[PDB]
Amino acid sequence: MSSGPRLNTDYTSANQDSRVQFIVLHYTSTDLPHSLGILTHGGVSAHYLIGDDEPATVYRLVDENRRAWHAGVSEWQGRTWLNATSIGIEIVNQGYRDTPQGRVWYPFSEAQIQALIPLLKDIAKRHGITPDRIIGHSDIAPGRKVDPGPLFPWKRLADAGLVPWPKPGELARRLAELNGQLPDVRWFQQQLARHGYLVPQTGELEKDTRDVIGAFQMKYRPARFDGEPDLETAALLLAVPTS
Amino acid sequence: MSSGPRLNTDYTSANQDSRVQFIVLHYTSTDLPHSLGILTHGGVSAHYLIGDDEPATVYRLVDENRRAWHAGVSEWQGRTWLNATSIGIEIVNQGYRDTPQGRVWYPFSEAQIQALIPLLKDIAKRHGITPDRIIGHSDIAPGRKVDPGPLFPWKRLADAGLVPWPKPGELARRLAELNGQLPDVRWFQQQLARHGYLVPQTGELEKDTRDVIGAFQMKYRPARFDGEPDLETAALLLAVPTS
Ligand SMILES: C[C@@H](N)C(=O)N[C@H](CCC(=O)N[C@@H](CCC[C@@H](N)C(=O)O)C(=O)N[C@H](C)C(=O)O)C(=O)O
Ligand SMILES: C[C@@H](N)C(=O)N[C@H](CCC(=O)N[C@@H](CCC[C@@H](N)C(=O)O)C(=O)N[C@H](C)C(=O)O)C(=O)O
Ligand SMILES: [Zn+2]
Ligand SMILES: [Zn+2]
Repeated sequence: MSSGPRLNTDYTSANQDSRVQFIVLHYTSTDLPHSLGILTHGGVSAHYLIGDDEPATVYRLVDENRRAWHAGVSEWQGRTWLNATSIGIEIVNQGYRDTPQGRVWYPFSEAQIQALIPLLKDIAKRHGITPDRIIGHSDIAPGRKVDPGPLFPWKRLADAGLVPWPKPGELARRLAELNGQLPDVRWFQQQLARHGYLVPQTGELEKDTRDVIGAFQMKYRPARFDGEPDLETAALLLAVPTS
Repeated sequence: MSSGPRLNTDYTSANQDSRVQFIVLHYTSTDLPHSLGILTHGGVSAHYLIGDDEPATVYRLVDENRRAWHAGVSEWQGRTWLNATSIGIEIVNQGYRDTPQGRVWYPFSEAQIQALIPLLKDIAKRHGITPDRIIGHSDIAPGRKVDPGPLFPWKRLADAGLVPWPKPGELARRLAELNGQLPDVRWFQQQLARHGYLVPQTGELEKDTRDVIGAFQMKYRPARFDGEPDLETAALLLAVPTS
């Protein structure tokens, strides 16, 4: 009658979707109570935490409509600073330990994977998230972050239709395509960018490129992820789908 | 026997904020009825539309928790693809017309600005949006987009505390520092990046850099926005505060 702003809400647009475009997977590197302490009072956070109990409890720590602080400096498919456009999922797991013999990793329990798969399907359906956008911290921050690490069972997620994975026989077919001929470093950089990685395009194999090759290997060829180009890695860069 | 994944909600994180980090201003380039139409079923959308009536009606077309399709290819402060992390506000305004004497824009009405300022204060308070992140389409897509254009009254927003603006006397302080010496093009590029613009760092004044210099000029020095470096523009790059 009439002061205040008083919006007109009679019209709504058909052309809109979710602010959440990506799901990022992490491990905690620590025990469950400590993990909860860090994720609730320690300047980082995530939307979901998956415990190490059986069945594996799923804790909601941040509402999906809020920005949790899990991705940091990050890029996927040209999208930077992913916190604002992602859901973060943390899994209780020791990560790695450095030993005088070398760096060791700790496996994930079957109960955690059985909690994770239905959680991911639910999130992906509600937000329209495609398999190529369900990724690891290591994919979005190569070299800087190595979670969820070489023991994370990506193939179990792929079996459930949640992440890309070579179809049966494809790795062999692409290896046959290359026919012993290792592509140059620029080609590897081009392929990695196509899959979504931030990578240099200098044609030179420096640490910043090695780290990205290594992140891709840690996910798809975890037997060796030193970032050295080889035929098997080239073949995977061709065989791994982008959908 | 389940209605979805079971969640434990016993705990909540102190480390979270809004997914909305930016507000982007546009004009429609068309009249009220077609603005409403296009922004509700024409393949694009925005959260708010400000009409050209008196007083000006504000329409909410997309809920703030949803992604509207207004920014397109975009970058601010290193954040790309800004739709997911922005609120878009469109203002009914014809934009510009081309004439042999040059491009001519249409002014905004008093009623529109009087509606816009309290809307911006409300959104900024609720989402914690800082003044440096209330920007124009031209800022995030320099060259490609020129809205809200040279007639948009930025200083009025600045007087309301919504956008950065030089303190009185600071432009004069900076003009004096420069002492009649025009910094080189690379210096212009470095300053523009600091302000948040996507800009080359080549030291060369080619179209891509000129378009960015011009976007900055269009906002702070709209008398001339041809993208040519000059002492006034240098002084503004120093005098306009970060944040
Ligand atoms: C979740 C946990 N395993 C983890 O520690 N992740 C961190 C996340 C850190 C993060 O996202 N931290 C937030 C707040 C940073 C606060 C302050 N240190 C700052 O730089 O402003 C952030 O990076 N937010 C930025 C600003 C953003 O998303 O835009 C990492 O990748 O490094
Ligand atoms: C709102 C209006 N002023 C406008 O025309 N803006 C457009 C951008 C529209 C926009 O953001 N458009 C979306 C894609 C919409 C998809 C639609 N074309 C369809 O599939 O039917 C986009 O760029 N989204 C990108 C991908 C993103 O934000 O990630 C511009 O800057 O050029
Ligand atoms: Zn992580
Ligand atoms: Zn626009």
